[PDB]
Amino acid sequence: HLLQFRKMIKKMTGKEPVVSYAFYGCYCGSGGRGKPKNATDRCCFVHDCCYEKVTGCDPKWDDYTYSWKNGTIVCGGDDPCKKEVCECDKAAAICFRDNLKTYKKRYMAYPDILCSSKSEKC
Amino acid sequence: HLLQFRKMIKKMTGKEPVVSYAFYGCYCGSGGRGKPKNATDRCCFVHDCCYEKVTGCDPKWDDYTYSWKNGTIVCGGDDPCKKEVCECDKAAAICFRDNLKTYKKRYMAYPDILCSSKSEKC
Ligand SMILES: CCCCCCCCO[C@@H]1O[C@H](CO)[C@@H](O)[C@H](O)[C@H]1O
Repeated sequence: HLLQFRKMIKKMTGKEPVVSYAFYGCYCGSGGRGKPKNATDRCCFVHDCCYEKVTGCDPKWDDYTYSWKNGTIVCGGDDPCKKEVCECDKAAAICFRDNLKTYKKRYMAYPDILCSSKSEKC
Repeated sequence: HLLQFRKMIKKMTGKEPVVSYAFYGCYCGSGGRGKPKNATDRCCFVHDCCYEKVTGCDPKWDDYTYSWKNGTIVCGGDDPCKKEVCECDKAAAICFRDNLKTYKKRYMAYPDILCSSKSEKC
């Protein structure tokens, strides 16, 4: 579920996801279009390519099970599809954390019309 | 250019594009995610797949040359890349016109979070 993804981001990043990430760049949030704006926008590009692989379940609205065991997200459960989407979310939050230093405030709330017409390939 | 696409739509459809089409369904406008909402949302889906083929120029911001010769859009010019994008625009406007009867007002201003997680393939 996206609300779980939201907690993973808030925890690792310290920022309120709905404000700082929901509308960043060209690939964060919605779907995505063009070429990733920056390091953080690429984290979203990948997260998008990830959700594209999940077949058996709904990565957006399906609740998965994970644990913050040891300051790290621990994806669990007996369902591999859900565990799959959980690993997608876990990787993105980590990605956001590692690139926090190159986060530009000018890209949050970024206009899509300004995004490339040639989208990058997963 | 998108401003030319805008005139083609207004003419064929009678509707102000910025209001009735710029935010329709899941694919209309810059972007697109999930599965096309309806017949009109699919016109946008295709228009998007069209712009994906244009390689040598900017379908969004490049001005092309066309003419309303005989109540029909007539794409011209010596540039094939530009003529290509013009044909994309011309096809969509026509598409909007042919499906005007199934246009649902509930889809204009449609929220993206509500769009499918599994995008359709061009
Ligand atoms: C599909 C019909 C598009 C006709 C041209 C409309 C021009 C406005 O374009 C719109 O601008 C918005 C805000 O800048 C963006 O969020 C939309 O994605 C974009 O389509």
